[PDB]
Amino acid sequence: KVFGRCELAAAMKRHGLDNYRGYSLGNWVCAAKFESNFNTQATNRNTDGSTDYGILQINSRWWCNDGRTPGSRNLCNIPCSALLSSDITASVNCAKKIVSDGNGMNAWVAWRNRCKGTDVQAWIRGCRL
Repeated sequence: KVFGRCELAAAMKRHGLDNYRGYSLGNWVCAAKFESNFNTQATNRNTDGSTDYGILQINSRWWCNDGRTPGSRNLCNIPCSALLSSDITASVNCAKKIVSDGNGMNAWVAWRNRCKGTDVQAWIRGCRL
């Protein structure tokens, strides 16, 4: 599923991401935009042989099981395919875990490089939230 911007903002806000670990909703929308282009089905291979999955490009190195990342963990206790669903519940639950485990949203390289230090609440401007 490719979300609209406000459509994703509203879903993220319902699952409790607005201000989660102090990151305003616009941060999460911005991250999704640049990580996945709002596409739940996005996948991208990494140099170490892991893959990033879903709307927030969650890594098989640590967070989910994809069956081809030998030696990896599955800290969200899910198949990586669960992160590609039209229902973002699993991605959101796993992202909460990720953002809590030390480096905050710097875990998302596109957020660091394209959202951090920008006017991120522009990403929710116009939305009826």
